[PDB]
Amino acid sequence: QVYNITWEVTNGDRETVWAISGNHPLWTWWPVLTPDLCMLALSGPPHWGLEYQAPYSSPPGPPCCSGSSGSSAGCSRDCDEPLTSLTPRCNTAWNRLKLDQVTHKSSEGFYVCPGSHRPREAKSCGGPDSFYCASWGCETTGRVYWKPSSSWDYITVDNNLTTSQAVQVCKDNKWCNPLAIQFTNAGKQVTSWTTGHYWGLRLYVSGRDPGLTFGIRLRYQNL
Amino acid sequence: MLRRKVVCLNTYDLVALGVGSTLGAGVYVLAGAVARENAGPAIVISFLIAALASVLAGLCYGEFGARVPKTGSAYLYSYVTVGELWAFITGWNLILSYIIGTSSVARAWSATFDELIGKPIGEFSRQHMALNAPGVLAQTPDIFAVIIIIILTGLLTLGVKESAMVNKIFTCINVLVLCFIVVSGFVKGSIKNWQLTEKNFSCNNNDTNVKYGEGGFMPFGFSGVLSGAATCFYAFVGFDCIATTGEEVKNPQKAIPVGIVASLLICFIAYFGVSAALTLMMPYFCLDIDSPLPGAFKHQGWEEAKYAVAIGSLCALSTSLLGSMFPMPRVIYAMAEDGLLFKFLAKINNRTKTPVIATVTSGAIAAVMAFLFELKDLVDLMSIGTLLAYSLVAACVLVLRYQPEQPEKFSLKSILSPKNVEPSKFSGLIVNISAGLLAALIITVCIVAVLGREALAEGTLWAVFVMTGSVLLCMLVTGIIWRQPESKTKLSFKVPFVPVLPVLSIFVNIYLMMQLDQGTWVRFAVWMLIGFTIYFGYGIWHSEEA
Ligand SMILES: *[C@@H]1O[C@H](CO[C@@H]2O[C@@H](C)[C@@H](O)[C@@H](O)[C@@H]2O)[C@@H](O[C@@H]2O[C@H](CO)[C@@H](O[C@@H]3O[C@H](CO)[C@@H](O)[C@H](O[C@H]4O[C@H](CO)[C@@H](O)[C@H](O)[C@@H]4O)[C@@H]3O)[C@H](O)[C@H]2NC(C)=O)[C@H](O)[C@H]1NC(C)=O
Ligand SMILES: CC(C)CCC[C@@H](C)[C@H]1CC[C@H]2[C@@H]3CC=C4C[C@@H](OC(=O)CCC(=O)O)CC[C@]4(C)[C@H]3CC[C@]12C
Ligand SMILES: CC(C)CCC[C@@H](C)[C@H]1CC[C@H]2[C@@H]3CC=C4C[C@@H](OC(=O)CCC(=O)O)CC[C@]4(C)[C@H]3CC[C@]12C
Ligand SMILES: *[C@@H]1O[C@H](CO)[C@@H](O[C@@H]2O[C@H](CO)[C@@H](O)[C@H](O)[C@H]2NC(C)=O)[C@H](O)[C@H]1NC(C)=O
Ligand SMILES: *[C@@H]1O[C@H](CO)[C@@H](O[C@@H]2O[C@H](CO)[C@@H](O)[C@H](O)[C@H]2NC(C)=O)[C@H](O)[C@H]1NC(C)=O
Ligand SMILES: N[C@@H](CCCC[NH3+])C(=O)O
Repeated sequence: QVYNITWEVTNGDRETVWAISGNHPLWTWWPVLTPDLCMLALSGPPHWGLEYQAPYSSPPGPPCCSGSSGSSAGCSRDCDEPLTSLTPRCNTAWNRLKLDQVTHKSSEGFYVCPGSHRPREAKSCGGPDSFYCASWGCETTGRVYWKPSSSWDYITVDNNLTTSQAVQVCKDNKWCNPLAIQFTNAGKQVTSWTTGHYWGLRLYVSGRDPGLTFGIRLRYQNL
Repeated sequence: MLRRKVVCLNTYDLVALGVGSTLGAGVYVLAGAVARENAGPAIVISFLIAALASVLAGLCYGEFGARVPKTGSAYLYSYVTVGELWAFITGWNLILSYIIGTSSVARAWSATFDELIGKPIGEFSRQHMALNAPGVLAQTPDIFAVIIIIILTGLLTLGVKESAMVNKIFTCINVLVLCFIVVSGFVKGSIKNWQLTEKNFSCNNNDTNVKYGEGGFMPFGFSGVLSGAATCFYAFVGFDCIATTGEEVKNPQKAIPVGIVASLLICFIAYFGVSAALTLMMPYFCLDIDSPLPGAFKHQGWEEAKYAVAIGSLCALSTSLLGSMFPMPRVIYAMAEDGLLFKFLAKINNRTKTPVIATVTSGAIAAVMAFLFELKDLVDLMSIGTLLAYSLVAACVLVLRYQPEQPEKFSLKSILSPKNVEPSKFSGLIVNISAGLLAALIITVCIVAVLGREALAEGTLWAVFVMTGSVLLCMLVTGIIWRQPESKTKLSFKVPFVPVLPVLSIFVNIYLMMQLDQGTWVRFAVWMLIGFTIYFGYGIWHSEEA
């Protein structure tokens, strides 16, 4: 029968950071989840600068002077200055510009590693501390030069908006790192979404490759 | 072109002169600008690098001045030791250094005085005279700086000399003010200003276009730290006054290097303390543009302290200013007396017994540069000129250490593994060629390390290959220079690691030069073109050695 279905994307702490809803039969609606990469980082690892921010919190950082709202007291010009010296993170609008640049550059990007649902072999990759992959070749999706793909992976993650689209949203001080997550044929067959599943998304940069843990789960209520 | 020429103050006095000249605009005005724009709290580190480079050059001078019995500027030593073209380049760079130092210190002092009295002079300048060229020329022409330079040039022409007593008194006042600044910063300032985050990225004033960086100790990254160090190298300039003055010294060749090193270390300590105080009392992005130290004191509630600083700065900026204005004509006169520059600059007035024409010309040029260009532009121009001069002197020391005592075909065995115990002409030629190749390779490394910095990070094959090959070949050439025997001629003072230390000094100086913006490089290129035009049109033919 038809239920009010809702797909929730949760941070590493399994707290709902994003959600979509609709009236559909169970296991028949598979929308393109579009959570922000920063929303996954809310109350996440300290690198992203949102370790103390609660889910659904407003984007931190002062507005860019180039934003649609125009100049204001305390507005930042970092959003126009070169981003080469900035760290890719979500604590400020210019840091979000740098994160978008890192996530869109061909030589860089992000790779997502399966977690609990992964097979025993993939279990060798590592635990959540390593974002479910401490060794190369453990990523099933994400935007990188080698373009990983797995038949048994439940989801595929990519950048929802291009750099040109994302820059303006960043300058507005809004969340501007959306991630398009699409359920795979294997994921659609899976009916354990109610329990929820977890992945680890790591940036492909020069260094530790900072990452976070996110999850997807399904709820349904009477229509 | 290569023609060479035939050639009491206590150590504490030399230290006082060096501290007086060195301390000034660099700490009282530029410290806040670097803290706000280039590096944040990491400005404390920016000075450190700029200090070490300043030390590396200074040590070379100790040897460079040790080779010439007659004390004087680096132009004197170069024209005695290496030749005529190199001496002209060094003297031209020193002339640029002195002129632009006069201009920049006059700017900083005029701005400080104008702010002290409520910025009426700057307001009048904006009201009645705007250059209208923000990109290149200054938005506000500093007429007061022109007046100051005119007054001081008039004083110098009429025979006013260096009052060592006044210099000592002003240096003592400035050092007391700097100590007060350090103590007030450590009392009122807090470490929290070095740990700012996006929660604190809000200057409660109504300013806009504020660069908040990443926050923390190093908001703008190590690239910003290096840019700040290149800018702060300006602050350590002026220690050359000890040798330049030419007044009799109790132990010239031994006191001069010791005095230079002591002055550099004292200035480094003062700059470190004052910059730490400035960045701890007030956020780096909150620092006042016009008056960083008085602004920080006002932020902490010690508003009246602006007067105390207003004294100390106006003292230091005075002693610093003369520190550039007194040597400024002398070098020209020397270059005019040796025939490299126009002979009319060497003319001495009967009434004053001073090079009136040279002083007037240098003062007019400095006044024009102050009228047209911003403080930071002049600072960077002087920094690039001074860095080139320092690198040239370091190369001079490196080359001369291996040359045989003055009055092509080669073999691999003699180059790699010479067996002569003392240098020969062949060894000197090998060392000269190695120095030229090493300078070219260091320039290549610095170019790749700055222009190709992202390319090196990106790991592109060409950039990494060029970097690795250039570094390995630099090491190889430095080794070739190592294998050659050093001249056994005794020297009063020597560079401890003359085959490595001068190379490191050259590398650091060139790298800092690369950090400067394109406008500074263009201005420096135009100045060098003018110098070469004068040399090859007039210098060669009218040289007294001809
Ligand atoms: C179909 O179901 C969805 C989702 O169901 C919700 O989650 C389930 C797990 C369960 O707990 C349900 O009980 C629960 O409703 C419904 O969409 C939610 O609707 C409620 C209100 O009915 C929203 O509650 C909040 O109410 C606040 C005022 O009291 C308001 O400020 C909130 O807005 C802010 O917060 C939300 C996220 O909570 C954010 O998206 C907004 O932009 C804003 O910041 C919010 O309105 C829930 O937020 C709704 N969404 C979710 C994921 O819970 C839907 O109404 C229902 N439809 C039908 C026809 O039944
Ligand atoms: C006075 C004697 C006893 C000691 C002399 C020591 C110097 C030769 C050392 C000390 C610190 C060194 C500097 C420390 C840091 C750097 C930055 C380095 O470049 C980077 O690391 C760039 C990184 C980036 O791209 O962000 C280039 C060399 C340099 C200038 C070093 C050059 C050599 C220096 C001046
Ligand atoms: C109506 C006009 C004249 C108002 C402008 C203010 C003047 C009274 C100022 C402008 C320049 C000032 C001079 C700038 C610098 C100095 C050098 C200073 O001495 C040193 O710095 C000594 C150090 C050394 O010799 O190295 C003594 C004051 C003096 C002459 C200042 C005296 C006061 C002057 C003339
Ligand atoms: C993510 O990508 C989707 C797909 O393009 C975006 O949805 C578009 O939104 C614009 C403006 O809202 C519409 O004009 C398009 O018709 C939409 N396309 C589709 C296929 O629906 C979406 O805006 C992007 N951002 C987020 C946060 O989802
Ligand atoms: C930067 O902002 C943070 C948070 O706004 C400040 O930290 C708080 O400061 C208040 C003082 O008003 C204290 O009562 C809180 O206990 C502090 N909390 C935390 C988590 O630090 C911080 O002091 C600010 N820093 C500066 C230099 O102003
Ligand atoms: N280093 C000097 C500037 C150049 C030399 C002036 N005597 C200062 O900080 O004031």
